[PDB]
Amino acid sequence: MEDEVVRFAKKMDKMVQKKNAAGALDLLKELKNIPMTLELLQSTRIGMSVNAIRKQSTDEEVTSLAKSLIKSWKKLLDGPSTEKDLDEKKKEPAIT
Repeated sequence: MEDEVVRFAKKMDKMVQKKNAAGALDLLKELKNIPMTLELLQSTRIGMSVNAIRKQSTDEEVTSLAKSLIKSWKKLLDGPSTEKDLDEKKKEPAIT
C-alpha cells in the first residue's frame, strides 16, 4: 500500500516538525516490524525523513537506529561499495 506508506511518511514529517522524539521513536519501531522493499524505499524516501529526525535528535539510540536503517537499505541494495564510496553524487551537508 503505497498510499498507506505515503501517509506514514507524512505522519513522520509531522513528527519531525513537532520535534516529537517519542513519536518518532514509536514510528521507527513500527517500521522495524513492517518490512519494506528497496523499491518502496526508492519511491518513498522515508530514509530522508529518518535522517532529518537524526539531525534533530540527540538520542544515541535514535542515531544508532538511523544508521541501522541505512545499513539495512544498503544490504537491500546489495551494493554497499558504491554507497560507501559514493562520490558520483554531491552530498549536501543539510537538506532544506
